[PDB]
Amino acid sequence: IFKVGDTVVYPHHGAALVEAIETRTIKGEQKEYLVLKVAQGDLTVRVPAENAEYVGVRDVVGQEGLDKVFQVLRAPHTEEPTNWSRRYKANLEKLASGDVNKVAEVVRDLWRRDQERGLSAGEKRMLAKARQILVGELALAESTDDAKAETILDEVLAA
Amino acid sequence: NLYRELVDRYGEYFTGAMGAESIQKLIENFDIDAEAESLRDVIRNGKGQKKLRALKRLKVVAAFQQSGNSPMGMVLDAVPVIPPELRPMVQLDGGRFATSDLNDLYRRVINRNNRLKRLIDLGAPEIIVNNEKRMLQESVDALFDNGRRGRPVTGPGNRPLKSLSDLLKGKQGRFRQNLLGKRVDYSGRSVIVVGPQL
Amino acid sequence: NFFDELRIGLATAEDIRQWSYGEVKKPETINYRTLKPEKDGLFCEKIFGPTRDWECYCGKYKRVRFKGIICERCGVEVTRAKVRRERMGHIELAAPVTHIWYFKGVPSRLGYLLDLAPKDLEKIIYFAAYVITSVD
Amino acid sequence: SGSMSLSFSDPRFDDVKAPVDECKDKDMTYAAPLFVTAEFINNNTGEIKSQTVFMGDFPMMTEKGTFIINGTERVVVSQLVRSPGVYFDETIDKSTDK
Amino acid sequence: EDESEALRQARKDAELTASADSVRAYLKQIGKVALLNAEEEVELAKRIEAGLYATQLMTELSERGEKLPAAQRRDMMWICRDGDRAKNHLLEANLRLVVSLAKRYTGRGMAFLDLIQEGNLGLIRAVEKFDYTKGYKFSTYATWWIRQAITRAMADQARTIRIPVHMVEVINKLGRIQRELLQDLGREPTPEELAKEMDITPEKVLEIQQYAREPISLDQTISQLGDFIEAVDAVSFTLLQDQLQ
Amino acid sequence: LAPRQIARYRTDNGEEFEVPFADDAEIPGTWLCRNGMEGTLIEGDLPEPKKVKPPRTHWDMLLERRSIEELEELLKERLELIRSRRRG
Amino acid sequence: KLHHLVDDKIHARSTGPYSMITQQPLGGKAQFGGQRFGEMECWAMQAYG
Amino acid sequence: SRMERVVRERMTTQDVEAITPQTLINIRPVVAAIKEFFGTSQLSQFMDQ
DNA sequence: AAGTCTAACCTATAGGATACTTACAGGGACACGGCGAAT
RNA sequence: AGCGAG
DNA sequence: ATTCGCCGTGTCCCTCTCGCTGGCCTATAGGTTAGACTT
Ligand SMILES: [Zn+2]
Repeated sequence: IFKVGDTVVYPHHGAALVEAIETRTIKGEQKEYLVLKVAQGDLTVRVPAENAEYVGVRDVVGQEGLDKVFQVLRAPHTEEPTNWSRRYKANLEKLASGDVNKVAEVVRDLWRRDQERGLSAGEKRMLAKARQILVGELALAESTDDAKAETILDEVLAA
Repeated sequence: NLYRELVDRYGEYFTGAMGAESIQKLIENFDIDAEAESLRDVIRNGKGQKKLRALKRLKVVAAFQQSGNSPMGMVLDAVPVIPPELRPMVQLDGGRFATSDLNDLYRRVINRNNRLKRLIDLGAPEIIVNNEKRMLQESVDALFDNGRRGRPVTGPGNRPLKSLSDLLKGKQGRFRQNLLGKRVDYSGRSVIVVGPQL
Repeated sequence: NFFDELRIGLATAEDIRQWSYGEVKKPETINYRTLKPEKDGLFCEKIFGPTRDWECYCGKYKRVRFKGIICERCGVEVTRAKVRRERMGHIELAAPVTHIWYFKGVPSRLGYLLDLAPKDLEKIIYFAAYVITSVD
Repeated sequence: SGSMSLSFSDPRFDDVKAPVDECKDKDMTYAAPLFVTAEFINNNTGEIKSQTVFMGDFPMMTEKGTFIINGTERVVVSQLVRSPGVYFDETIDKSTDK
Repeated sequence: EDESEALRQARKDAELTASADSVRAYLKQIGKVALLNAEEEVELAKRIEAGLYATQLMTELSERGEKLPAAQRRDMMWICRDGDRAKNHLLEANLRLVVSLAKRYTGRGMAFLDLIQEGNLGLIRAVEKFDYTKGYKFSTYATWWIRQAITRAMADQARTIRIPVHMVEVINKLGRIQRELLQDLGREPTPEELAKEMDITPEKVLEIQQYAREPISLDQTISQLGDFIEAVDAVSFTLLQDQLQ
Repeated sequence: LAPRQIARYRTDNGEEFEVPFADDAEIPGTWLCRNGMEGTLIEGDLPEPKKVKPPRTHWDMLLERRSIEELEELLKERLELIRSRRRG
Repeated sequence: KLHHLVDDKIHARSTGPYSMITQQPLGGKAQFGGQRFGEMECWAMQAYG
Repeated sequence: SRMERVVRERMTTQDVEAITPQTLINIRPVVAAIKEFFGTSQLSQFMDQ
């Protein structure tokens, strides 16, 4: 699944690091829990290797995904009605899904609508959080000075 | 359910009611003189614990009968509001307003009253209006006398809020604290020592 | 001082509205910022009286010469600040309510007068059973 | 449901934030941050979530046995209570002297 | 043991008790009533709208209208009564749900039963404006309206000091942000953090905090506080008027 | 004191009512008395109160979200159902 | 030397702060306050005539 | 115990796999108790010295 | 300086649609109610 | 909550 | 089964005075209100 020190994408948390796979003989079987660490508060997760793919253990997308999401965020004309509830729930679901393209589409939409008027309080926090995770995975895929990563993200997003 | 059967079959020619309004209607359609005469007759021909109960109830009713005070004043349609300065609202410390407890009780009565008025106006099933009337009843009870019925309405800290009655009972009430003994000006105190040359 | 008698007695609703100088409607005590009692609230000046001597809500009246006059826009009678200590309010109940003392105090004077019993009275008044006002 | 569980372990205490005299002067409450290992476990699939959670500023007994709250000095007085248990008490009833 | 009879006679005898707890009492007032079926609720709403249209048609034709037939009049009056009883039954079915969602704001501000009745009012408004043309669950639409009503009533009746609804909104917003900021950082957030968070000058947070303050009952103990709450000038003014004399 | 008089009204339940003002003022058309509801003069002016239409009513709520034709259809359906119930 | 020194005990009042619910004088050395002429004292005065 | 009550209430509202021990834990009960115990209690007596 | 004349701000009302159905001492005294003989 | 006089 | 006479049990108001110290989210119409020029 992964060796020691690999980089892993575990949504909705995003980037994480694996250190080992301790096989906890609990339940009479050595549960190959891949010990994993995150960056938010150094939380530790023990994911069974038997169902690692089920819980969402995966890798950062290659540059093909990067160019695909570049095209996705370049695309205008994403419409929306007057209300707020529809987009709020939609972006909640698509951010909880641990996807790269849809998070980019929703963050682009929210960026442009904020730049137009300025919406609310908590949606600014969600915009920030989405931008942070996108920058983190971009730096992870490119290893490109995450401050530089967010600067270039802003540059391409502004277009 | 039996009440519903009785009314929906023979609602006419007999009147039923619930709550304080029912009691007020009952008092209205009642002659004090008839009850007093009946009590006089029973004591004239009664005996035993029946006699004692007759004597007690005769006292209660004859209190109204002998005097000009009718009992209709027992059921309240309007409730009075003690003036504001007996019900303080003053800022203190860091300008933090610090009212008394009567404001909460009066506010609860007002809240129940406004909600009840609206509800009747809109038109709701008898269940909810009965519930609101019950709320108003227990709130007026707490206002007039907290702890006397139901549960002691407790403000923050689970402390029973002072009601208008509470300002009478016990030491802290008005009578024993600020009428039969009051602090006085032109006064002082100090420790004492023997003054034998005096 | 000319005192001779304290004839306490039951106060009918008519007397309650007779005392009242107004009628508090809403449960509003004091404004959030200007720290002024509301209108038709539990402290409203028009009901009880001016919180400041020789003033009114809108404040167009401040001199003492026109004492005993109630303003137009805000309708506050120009009197002493201490008159609030005496003037009394009242509230109109949508539905009648029973005085707690006579109902619950042992022996229940209401029950004895109406020949009813304490638990029975508790049931009828607090909306737990029905009672027949009359029948022909 | 029981499909998930939460647990705690390893209560650890950090060094005192400010020295006793300092807290007594500047109104600070002489205390130590309290940290505990919180573990959230999913039973339906099997997961662990280990964290070092901050559980407040636990006041700390000074060397002289007095707490310092808001600069002021306070003492927690030992209380006396009736031990939980079983109590057999005998009483003589005057109705029949038994 | 179901039809053990005795076992149900005990239940019936237990149903006829005094009971003084109002929250328990209302728990049993809705106790007698049951739940509802979505499609049944659709038909209920249909009957409600039909009876409503019937009564308004009566009111419109009441002026310079027509002498309606006895059968037609009877049937339309019956439809109107059926609609009223239908909405009563619908509300009776929904009391359980509104109680179940109103139990989540207890322990604060006002009485739980008070929350219940304000939620009941919100429920009446929800049925007042319920649209079943798409045919979705009534409860999901309702929750928004009941929560709206109870939040309104909480805001209007929370404190002895009346504050506008906008201020209730900014205050509970301030409290929520304060709580989560403490949860994340663990240090008391400075007022400037909130000032920049909402994009305001360094005063709004102070005013909002001062408004958020709860009054302290003069009744207290340690003895109530009311006792300990506070002739040169009066004598002086009389003397000065005389001095002018 | 200042030249002062008393303005006259009457509340709806008969009781003739009265509140003081100064002579130099407009004796207003309307006043909320001590009894607790609005009243007007028996003197002239008659400012034609002209009450506003109610805030809201259940019918208009159904109006902005429904029309006449489908409600007519529901009414007819109920009518024929009840007709079958009574006579068949 | 016990901590009951007179300088913390002595007190007089001639006109000081008054409460607001009732206009009686306050009570306590921290304020001016008076001295509670309670009920037993009133019985003594009645007894003297 | 109040902590446990509030977190057990929380687990129903929060969706699984979208929660972290930070989210589960709201200190407000515990500290309040401590703050409410040391100040305003019958045993956390003001030091008399 | 109040009397206009000008230009904002603030708030009671209202409105949005997955799903979710039963909270949280002691003492004396009197009045409301068990146990037994009589008609 | 603690304390002084009886 | 009701009457009357006994017991029996449950629920409630009272037990000194006086000091001192400290401690959700908008959308909109109408009400309301800030500032400024003036003869
Ligand atoms: Zn005025």
